[PDB]
Amino acid sequence: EPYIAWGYPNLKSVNELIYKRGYGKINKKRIALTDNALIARSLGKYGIICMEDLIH
Amino acid sequence: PSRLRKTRKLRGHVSHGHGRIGKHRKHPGGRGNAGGLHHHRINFDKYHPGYFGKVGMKHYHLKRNQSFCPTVNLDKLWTLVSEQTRVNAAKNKTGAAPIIDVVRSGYYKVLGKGKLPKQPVIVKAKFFSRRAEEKIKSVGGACVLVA
Amino acid sequence: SAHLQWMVVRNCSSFLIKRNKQTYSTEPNNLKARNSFRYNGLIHRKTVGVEPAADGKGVVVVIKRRSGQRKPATSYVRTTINKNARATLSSIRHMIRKNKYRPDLRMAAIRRASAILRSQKPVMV
Amino acid sequence: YGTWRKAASLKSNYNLPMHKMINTDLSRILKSPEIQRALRAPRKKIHRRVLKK
Amino acid sequence: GVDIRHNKDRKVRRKEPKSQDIYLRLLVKLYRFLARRTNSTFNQVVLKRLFMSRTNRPPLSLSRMIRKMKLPGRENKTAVVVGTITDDVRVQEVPKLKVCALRVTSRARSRILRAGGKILTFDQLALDSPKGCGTVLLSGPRKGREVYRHFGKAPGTPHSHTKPYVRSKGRKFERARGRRASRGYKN
Amino acid sequence: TWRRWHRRVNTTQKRYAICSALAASALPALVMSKGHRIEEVPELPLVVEDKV
Amino acid sequence: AALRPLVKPKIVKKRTKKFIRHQSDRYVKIKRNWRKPRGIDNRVRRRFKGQILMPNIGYGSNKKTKHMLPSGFRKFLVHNVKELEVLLMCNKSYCAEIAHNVSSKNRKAIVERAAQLAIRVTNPNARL
RNA sequence: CCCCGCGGACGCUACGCCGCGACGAGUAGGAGGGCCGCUGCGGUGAGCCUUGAAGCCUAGGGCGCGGGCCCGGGUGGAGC
RNA sequence: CGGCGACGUCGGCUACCCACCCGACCCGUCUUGAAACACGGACCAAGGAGUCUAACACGUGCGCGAGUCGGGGGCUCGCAC
RNA sequence: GGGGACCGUCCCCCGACCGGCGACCGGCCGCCGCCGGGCGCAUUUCCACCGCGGCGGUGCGCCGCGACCGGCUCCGGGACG
RNA sequence: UUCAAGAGGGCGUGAAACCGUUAAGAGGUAAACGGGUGGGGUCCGCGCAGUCCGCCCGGAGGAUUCAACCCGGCGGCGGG
Ligand SMILES: [Mg+2]
Ligand SMILES: [Mg+2]
Ligand SMILES: [Mg+2]
Ligand SMILES: [Mg+2]
Ligand SMILES: [Mg+2]
Ligand SMILES: [Mg+2]
Ligand SMILES: [Mg+2]
Ligand SMILES: [Mg+2]
Ligand SMILES: [Mg+2]
Ligand SMILES: [Mg+2]
Ligand SMILES: [Mg+2]
Ligand SMILES: [Mg+2]
Ligand SMILES: [Mg+2]
Ligand SMILES: [Mg+2]
Ligand SMILES: [Mg+2]
Ligand SMILES: [Mg+2]
Ligand SMILES: [Mg+2]
Ligand SMILES: [Mg+2]
Ligand SMILES: [Mg+2]
Ligand SMILES: [Mg+2]
Ligand SMILES: [Mg+2]
Ligand SMILES: [Mg+2]
Repeated sequence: EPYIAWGYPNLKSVNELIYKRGYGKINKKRIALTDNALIARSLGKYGIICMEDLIH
Repeated sequence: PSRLRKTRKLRGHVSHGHGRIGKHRKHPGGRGNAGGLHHHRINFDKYHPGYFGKVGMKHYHLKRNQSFCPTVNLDKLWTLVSEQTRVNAAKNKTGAAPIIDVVRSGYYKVLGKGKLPKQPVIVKAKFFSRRAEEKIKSVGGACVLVA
Repeated sequence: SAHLQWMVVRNCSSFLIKRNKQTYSTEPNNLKARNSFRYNGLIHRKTVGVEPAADGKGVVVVIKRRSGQRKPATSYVRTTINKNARATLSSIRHMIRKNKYRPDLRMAAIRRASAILRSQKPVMV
Repeated sequence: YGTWRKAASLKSNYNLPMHKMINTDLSRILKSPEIQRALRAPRKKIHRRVLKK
Repeated sequence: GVDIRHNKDRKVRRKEPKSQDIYLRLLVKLYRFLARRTNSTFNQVVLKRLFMSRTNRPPLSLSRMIRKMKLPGRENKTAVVVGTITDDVRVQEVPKLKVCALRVTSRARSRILRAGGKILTFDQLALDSPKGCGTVLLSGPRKGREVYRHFGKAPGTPHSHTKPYVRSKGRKFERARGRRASRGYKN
Repeated sequence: TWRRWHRRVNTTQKRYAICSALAASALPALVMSKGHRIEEVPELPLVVEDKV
Repeated sequence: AALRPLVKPKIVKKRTKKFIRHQSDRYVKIKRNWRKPRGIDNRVRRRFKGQILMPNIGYGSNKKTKHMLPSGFRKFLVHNVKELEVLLMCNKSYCAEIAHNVSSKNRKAIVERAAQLAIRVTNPNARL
């Protein structure tokens, strides 16, 4: 607690965090989420295939 | 080659890899195996158990030639003769068995490690072990002693 | 073999010049004069070389014959092309492309021939 | 120095050393149809860094 | 600043043979291409063993190779060893073996060929099976070395059976105090 | 003076080096890379009659 | 006039001054050639502010313009006409220059041949 | 069955080249690389040099993160 | 797309001198702690300190491999090497 | 002790069948390319010159300006729920 | 005189410390130093009307003159 500030994000915070600063850990690399194919290739087996699915 | 050594890489480093605090002094700890019972006791006990003390009977004027008795195992017995000796005996119709004189090959005692191929052989040696004789007789061979 | 001979001379050769963070190779049939497996003019069963003509006009295209690899006296066939620049490049292009003779050196030989012919026309004051 | 078929007749135990690679023609080996049949297709497209807009 | 440690960043492994043998380097070039351009994990194991040091490539005796190739379902398979095949004079009969080795001893080679067997180098193995199909990849005894008798717990500790370093072996060399209960202690 | 000036090499390795040196002296690329001006030499394992 | 390079990118030098040795100003016995300080209390080694800077890898030049002269070429030291020929196919990126020990009679022939081959010489009028 | 065009950049010293991601304090100490430097030997450069070697001097031009190096001018006079 | 260009100006500067603003205590060493009222150091040149032998241990490279090794001796025009 | 026979390897041969002419080579052919000489002697081909010519690449001797596009960032208006 | 005495009997070369003189600059916080600029100076740049070269178009000129064929030489590839 002395080291963190936390709270309850709303929908708009989740959108802007994923859209502006969203990077994926793809093959241990920090890859910018520029295309939906990056999400669908690693998380498509869970039904998550787009930035909207990830945000949801 | 002196160009491949640490002394070339230690030029410019004041302590030459031996530290500033403890330095490189002449003989801290003694010379040779000094203090093997006092301040190097842990090293001597840890890596050289049995180092101190006497065990057994001393024998003056040991002549190693008297106890010279090289040994050969059964698994290498057939290497002392040529392969032709072996294959001729195997395809031999009669019961003739080749003679292997291990003394000629430079061994005195025949030990019994391993197994023999199933064909009789006459083995000449100074000494045999109990199991070596047992296995030679198992394949139909004979043990004959020489002096 | 070319690969085996390359592992012997890739760093130990009398034609090897290592200087100024650069590496050059000066054997006769090396287009681009670089120390490389592809451009080495000694280790291959078929090599292409382009040299200036002895009289100072035209180029000499030397190619390695297939049969006598161990016989260096007869291993190289040299021809002299002393026509205009465009037809000279066409002859070298047809030598390499049409014959399927070492087609990875086609532009290297064409560029070298252009450099040789340009060096033979008179200098500019 | 002998052949690989027969040992040297003037050195009494010497025989020519063996090859650990019989065919050193690397380009011929790689281009052989049996090698080429087992290969996956080359990945010759360069994927440069994408500027995150 | 980032709260990380950098003492394990650099993985310590052979990325290439330390040897300058140009024939080994050529078939490293061959199997570096095979490992990259195929999906066979056999090529990856063979390539990493080509990098390996000699103590990591122990010799494989003829008896051990025969025994491992005599296991059920391994008939008509190529025994591949990245190292030397060594003759064993403790075996009397050599079956028909197809083997690929980095080196084969002169006497082991003569025995294999008389049996009707076949010997391949690693470039011939690449042509015969680029993906390493139908092979039995074998290794010599890695810990069959004298150094491993001295490795382990120290000899002067209880329940340790590790060989000590002694210049000579005899009743006067490291057998009294710490070796028997009659002289101090045993452990 | 007792600096161990001399080295002993195995006879099998010394024989090996002779075989490698002889084999390399039969390849024109390797001999020219030594710089031996063998360009008009008729054949590189160059053998002459015994009259020499 | 002068032979142009193939491309002339802007060359960026992270540092232009030299890294002088610590305290080489105060003494003649200490040359300006850089020596890494290793004293226990040495404030240059400890990197105190306002001190003499220490070379590190971060000052490395861009690999595209490294060893590149202001003209855009890269020099190659030649000693005779034969070594000049190796730059025939590197005209637009490498410039020859004649070694200091080459005589005036022979460096005339190097300059004449280089003009024929369109090879740039950094010191063409050097002994005349 | 490409052919009114007969043609089509570079590359791959594989010990090379290319791409992507993260990271970068350091005494004692360890390791690697050094196309950093000195002297001598085996090879090699159909190397350099009295039309000027070594060495030295230099408000001269530069290269390299750096160790250092190259080049111009002067002096020098025989080797590098 | 504009201006400007030879006996005055154009570009350059790592390098020479000078000025200004900010920063800046003298290195080496022992030390928990050195700028120390702790010691050595007036200055410059040249010289100057982990070496060789033997013996172990482990790692690595090479050859051969249940073997391996001629190192002592001998034979080979006794000898430029 | 000699001389034999046998076995194992070898070194040459007398011949055929099998896989290949290969990175061990020649002769014939077939295709292709280059070179030399003829012929072709002009709407072809080539050579050099001029245009303040165009289309490409590179780049402006020096000093500067503008425009739009994109990345990052700090701000400001206006409107909606 | 000598090639040279800027080789003159402890005389090849002739560094640094240190000193004299000349030239330029500066000077009340001892000097010296790092970063950033500015001014001056010495030099450098064949600086001073500013690259180059591929194709095409037009203009005016020259020519061992081009393609296709024939002869010869030489290669490359293939052939039960
Ligand atoms: Mg340190
Ligand atoms: Mg010191
Ligand atoms: Mg202490
Ligand atoms: Mg006590
Ligand atoms: Mg760290
Ligand atoms: Mg610099
Ligand atoms: Mg100084
Ligand atoms: Mg401290
Ligand atoms: Mg960091
Ligand atoms: Mg660090
Ligand atoms: Mg002290
Ligand atoms: Mg104290
Ligand atoms: Mg201090
Ligand atoms: Mg005090
Ligand atoms: Mg005092
Ligand atoms: Mg004291
Ligand atoms: Mg004092
Ligand atoms: Mg003193
Ligand atoms: Mg000194
Ligand atoms: Mg003089
Ligand atoms: Mg004098
Ligand atoms: Mg003065």
